[PDB]
Order: sequence, then structure tokens, then C-alpha cells
Amino acid sequence: VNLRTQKRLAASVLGCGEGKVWLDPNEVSEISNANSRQSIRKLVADGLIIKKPVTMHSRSRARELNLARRIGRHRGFGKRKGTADARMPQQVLWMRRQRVLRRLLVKYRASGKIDKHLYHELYHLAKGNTFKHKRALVEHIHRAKAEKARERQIK
Amino acid sequence: RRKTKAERNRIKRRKEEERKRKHEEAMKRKQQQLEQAKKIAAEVEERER
Amino acid sequence: PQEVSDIKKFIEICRRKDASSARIKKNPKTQQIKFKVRCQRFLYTLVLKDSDKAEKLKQSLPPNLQIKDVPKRNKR
Amino acid sequence: KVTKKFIINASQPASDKIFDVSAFEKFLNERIKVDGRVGNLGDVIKISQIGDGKVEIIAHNDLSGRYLKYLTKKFLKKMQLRDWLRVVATSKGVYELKFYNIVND
Amino acid sequence: KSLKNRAIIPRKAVKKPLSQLEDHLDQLGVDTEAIGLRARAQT
RNA sequence: GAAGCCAGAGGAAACUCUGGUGGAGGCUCGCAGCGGUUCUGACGUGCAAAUCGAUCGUCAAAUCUGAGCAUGGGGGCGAAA
RNA sequence: GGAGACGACGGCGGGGGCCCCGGGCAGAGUUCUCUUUUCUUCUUAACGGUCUAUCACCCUGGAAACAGUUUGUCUGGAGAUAGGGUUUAAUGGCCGGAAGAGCCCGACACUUCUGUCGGGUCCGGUGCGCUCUCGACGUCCCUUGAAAAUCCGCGGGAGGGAAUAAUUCUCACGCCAGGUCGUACUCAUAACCGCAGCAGGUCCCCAAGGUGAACAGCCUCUGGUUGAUAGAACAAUGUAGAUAAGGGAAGUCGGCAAAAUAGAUCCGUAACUUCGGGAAAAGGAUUGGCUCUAAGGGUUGGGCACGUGCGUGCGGUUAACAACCAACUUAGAACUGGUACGGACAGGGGGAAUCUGACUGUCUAAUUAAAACAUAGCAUUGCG
Repeated sequence: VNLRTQKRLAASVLGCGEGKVWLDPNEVSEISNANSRQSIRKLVADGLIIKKPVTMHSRSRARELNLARRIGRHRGFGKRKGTADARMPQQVLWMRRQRVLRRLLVKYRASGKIDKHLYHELYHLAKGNTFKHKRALVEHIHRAKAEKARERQIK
Repeated sequence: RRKTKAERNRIKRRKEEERKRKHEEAMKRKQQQLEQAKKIAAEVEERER
Repeated sequence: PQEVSDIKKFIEICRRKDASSARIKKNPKTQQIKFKVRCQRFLYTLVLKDSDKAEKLKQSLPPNLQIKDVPKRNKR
Repeated sequence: KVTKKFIINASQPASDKIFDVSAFEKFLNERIKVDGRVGNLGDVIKISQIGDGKVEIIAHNDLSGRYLKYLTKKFLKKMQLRDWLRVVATSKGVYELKFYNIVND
Repeated sequence: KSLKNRAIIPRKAVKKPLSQLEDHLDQLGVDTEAIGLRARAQT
């Protein structure tokens, strides 16, 4: 008995590949009598034809390695294969830093901590790479404020 | 003067509140017409006549 | 498909000559009722909260217009 | 404080003396963990019998019926009933143990 | 188990033989005649 | 890592130095593709009237490619053999 | 007059889809031990409505103590900033479509005919990710990167137009109509060409997870195959893949072949030079696992006095503070295994010179890839 047609029809009805189709090996003649999609659906309802579940592909090891890399493992010189710029672009780092500094300067000017002249000067210093990060820019702003306060107290 | 982020967020919250109020008022108008449905049907039939 | 928000316009649509049929869809999970009238170009849907007056809107609907309730299963 | 309620209905294998409800209660008491620790039930989770082969679980934390089904399947595998008894959710919060479908031969 | 190459067929999709169920319950020590497994089994 | 641009330090200024930024090139390593250097290579009435393996050249352009169309033997086309 | 209608490349920003993470219901697998576990469904079309979305444009006003501002230095008295608006642009949010569908699960019935009935289909997060698309920029050219059918807007004011009412309204709804072919299947280690079911050749989209810089190599999921005459034995000589003590090119025409090198971090790098290069020159130090430390972000949020959640008049820049949220890099330290730590895979041997062609490129399809050809540059001749 040949059941190629029944396997193809059952794959089409179940919406899976033919490798996921299970035909009952004890009901071979009854399945062989099924020549229509209606008969295939009837056999699927009776359980003579079932769809096998998918083969396992778990992500547990990948998630465990991700947690280990997040806490800082497997980051050594024996694990790096690309260049430092290939791993982390200096252009991306500079763009992030410039956006952080400009965002902070906009916030300070809008809140009134700095005025517009100091904003312009700090903008061009930040573009000219004076400040390594937000903390350095904030300390520079505080030092400039202290110098201005001392000048106002002296004058 | 230049407005701050808090003022901009307040303006945005006001606009969203206005839109929500308009939607609720439209729903209540629809409910009132649903209460007055029979008179509305009588008026439509009279206009057709 | 078009939403109708005005009860008067929905009544005029239901009294239009090309209104062939109408149906009532009850959505109890969202507690709402939908009156759908089939016309020539468009299907017009009116959405209401489910209530007694939402039921009596069917009485104000025209009698010659066939009105059916939508069942839970759409049998082909 | 929210309270969630769970029923494990093993009435029918309990009547056939295949499933031991007292041993299942002991297993649940020793295996249900709160904040990752077994033996940390306290007043958060209460396990009891309401008779007719049924186990009653009261939880005040976010205990899940999927976790209760997982522990029931673990108990069935331990008692060598996993290949013959099935845990099916019959209603909301109620998991019932029944036989798989049997063919006469 | 062959989980590397294929998935296990679910137990609810396979009919369980009454003779095998009776033998396993008898080995576990359950009086199968006292519970009447014959009337339960479908044909 | 070319022009352009920012900052700092000098210089009377022109300019000079330092740190960034930028992203140029018939530039370069290299995957596909395209090509065809080498091997006492395989094959030698072969899988093949030119194929197979390893290796190699090139890889953002004078790069690769389909269809439509044009040039016809005293001819055409030819980075010319 | 606009659309049709237009190059290549670079980075940046928005959106869909994919990938990834957390919770929840339902089902499945594992269960000596462990694992609140691992896996599967959890979807939303065209067409419309509504509210929004960079550029740009408008109004007020008049800027040096110049300001605004992109990753990329452009913009502004030819009117910036600021404040308030108007608009091109949806594959964005909500609603209709539309849950009635599809999908998942359960309980009964069932010789077949046939099914029937319940429950659910939910809420978030992330990004130098992949792919498509949109936008604003920028670079290059002695190269400036189609046409037509077709559609619309405007200028003009010819005609046509009212109270016997008129209407020649690109508004809504309504009425009628839409002919002819082509549509199976393959698109290739068997459907095409090569005399064949020939290891050759033959144009495209769509493209998951892990490792890793990476559509490299290696392993896996969905989906496909398991097709290429088979069984037994293990001689010589082969083809393909390997190892070899001591010596280290003594071999051979000739180091042919093989071996050695190789990723990444750090130190360091000569002569010569057309100043651009040479250069990864050369020559060195390191790399596993575990447990920690440090650094690099986002969002929201200010006191009074009156009118009444908004308007003024003030007042203050230690919010330099709190609350909540989030990801991947980089540096430093201890401990620990070791014959190996780019543990497989992947992956420059290097140097001193000579001749030679400037370079990139091209040709003898099927024995020659080159000092041959071309090339930019240079020079001559002819032509108004």
C-alpha cells in the first residue's frame, strides 16, 4: 500500500511539513481508502493522522552565556577576535558623548543654571573635546560658577 | 522667555486631557440621542412625509 | 465600512431604499452592541454600550428591514 | 492583599487508591518554594484537604497554576504514574487528574 | 527519548492498551478488579 | 585615514604645534560573484570534444550581469592576440 | 506651470517586519537528583474615519558680551534666537472592517452521513542588531545621470446663469456597464542547452538561532532529503588524508612539495621616497576559567502674592537633590587548572638585493597572463 498522496494531503491539511505528519501504521488500509481532503480531515479528527511537535531548539545555554557576559565573563584578550573599533566604534562612542553633553547643556540653559553666553562657550568646548563625560562637564560648570561668584564678590 | 521641559510636558498633558474630554462628551451626546431615539424616528418620518 | 456616530443619520440610513439587511452583534466581553446595516456601497456600523435603550432602538428601526442576530459561530 | 484559590482534584484515582492524597500534600508542603526557598511557606501559602480526594491551596503571593501543575507532574513521575495519569485544567484554578484514553485489547 | 533528532509524541495522542495499564497497576499493587478497568476502556 | 571643521597652546599677523572630528581614494585584507596563477595534482576510450581539487588574481570600479536593439564575410568587431 | 521623471556613494534620524527579553492563561516534553523549568499558540488585510508625525512656510519682534545648531559647521538685519501658528509626509495611536475570522485548549457525540458545545486568544521591555522603506544632510564628475502616453492646478473671461424660482455644484447617496486571451507543472546533480535522467553551463528574489568583526568556517530550528549498483576481505602499486627519533636542504636543474607564520591587545618599527608612502616593515610582551571592583546613560519633578486646572506680578539657580528605568563596551584586581588558553574552526612566513613594466586595467574561449596591449602625461601633422 502506497500512502504518498495521503502524506502530502495530510501535510497540506495540517499546515505542516510532510516530515511532521504521522500516519497510524496499524490503520494503513483505512488511511489508504482516504482519497479526499474531507476524508483526511475526518481521520485527523479521529486521531488516525496527527501532527508531530517541533524538534527542540532551546535557548537556555544562550541566555546563561548572556548573563555571564553581562556580569563580565568571557571578555578577555583570548576571547576578542575583531579589532577594538570593530567591536565598539569610536564614531558611535563620540556621537553618544556629544549627544549627552548637548542634551545636558540644553537642560541647564532651559532651567536657568547657565546663561546663553556660557552655553555657547561650553558648546564649542564640548565639540572641541574638552569634556570626557557628563561628570567632567558638570564639574567644569561648577568651577565656572564658583569663579563667577568669586569675581562678583570681589567686584 | 524660553519654556522649560516641565512647561512643555504640562502643555502636552493639557492637550491630551482636552482630547479625552471631547471624546467623553461625544459619547454622552450619543447616549442622549439613544435615549431620545423614538422622537428622532418620528422627526425623520415627518420630514420624509 | 463606515462608522455612524449619529442616531439620526443611522435611522435615515436604515430607512434608505438600498438598505437590504441589518444585523445585531453583541460583544459581552467589552459590554457593547453593534448595529450593522448593509447598503449598496457601504456597510454602516453603529456602536453603543449595551443597555435597555440600545435594545429598544430595534423598535425604532423600520419593520420591513430584516434584522438578524449574529450567532457565536459563522457556519459556512 | 489579594487571595488566589486552587483545587487539585484527584478524587477519582484517590477512590481507586492509586493516588495518595496525604503523600501528595506532604510532597506539596516540601516542594512549594517561596522566594526560591523550600520550607518557606508561613502564612503566604496554605495547603489542606477538603475531602473527596481534593487538595486546596490558598496563596497570597503570585503562585501560578502552571507551577502547581508542574509539581503535580513531578509527583506523578516520582510515583510512576506519569505515563498513565493526566492533569487537565477543567475550570479556572481547578486541575483534575484523570486517566488517559484506554483502548480495549 | 530521542530528543536530539525528534520530539516525543504527546501521551494524549497515543491510545494506551488496557492490558499494559492493568499490568502496571497490578505491579504497583492496585486491585484492578476492585475498580473495574474493563467498563472504562473504549473500543 | 585626504580635504573641510572644533578646541587648546604659541606667533604682531601669516602661520606653527598638540588633541579631536570628518570620511576621500580607478587605496588596501578579505566573503559571495567574476577571473584563471601554480601543482612531476585528479582525470586521459573522462562526469566533461577543456571537467574536478587545493592554491591563487580582483572584489565599490576601466566591477559583474539579463533583456531589447545595432555592426555581416572583398565584411564586421578588436585596451591588437 | 506642476506631476509622470530619474546618477553613484557615505554616515545620521523615523516607521513596518524579523531577531532578542519579562510576566500571564492553556497545552506538551524532562523529572536518580536539579530545574516556580524547556518548548508551542497568543494574530489582525485591503479600504475608510479621526488624532498626530522631520523639511518648509506665516505672524510678532529686532540680535555683538554674536547667537542658534548637526556625528559631520552650516544658518541669521535678504530678519536669527524666542514665543505662537500653517502645512507636505504613516508601513504611527484609536475606531469601523473584526471576531462573527484564524489559532490554541477542553467536554460530549460519532458504522457512516455528519458534528455539537464550552474556555481563551492578554500585558509589557530592549537595541552601533538584520532587512525593506521614508526623510534631512553631505561627497564626486573635462561623467550631471530617458522619452512619451496620461492626470491635475493656474492665467484669461467666452458663454451660461434666479425668485413663472433657477442651477452647466470637481459634495453625499443612488442607477447602468466593463470584451479578448495567458494562468497546470519544472526552473534544474532527472522537466532548459550541452547526442543522455551528463560532477559543465544558465537571469532574479525571501533568508532564523549560537560562536565570531562578519550572508567566513563549524553546530542547530522550520522546510526538505536520506537519491546517486551492492555484499565480503584489507596483498602489491596507486589516489586522498596523516605522523615520524637524531640531523636540518647534505635532496634537486631549481627549497618543487610540505612545514613554519597567522585573530586580537600592548611595546616598538630601518634604508629609501614622487613626502602621499614603505608599514601588519623588522623585533618583542600577552590571551583560559572564576569571583569582584571602577568608569561610560535615560525619564520625571521647584517657592510665594492675586484672578481662577490656566493667566500675570515676583522671587532662586547646591535639582551639586530625589524617585523610577535601562544596555553593552572598556579598564583594574584577587583566586584557580594547565602538556595546550585566537585549545576545533578560522588565519601574513619574514628579510637583503638585481633586472623589468610607472601604477589600477586588458588579450591569445581549448598549450603562452607577460618587459605584450591600453593608460594619464608629452610631441607632431591636417582642417575656418
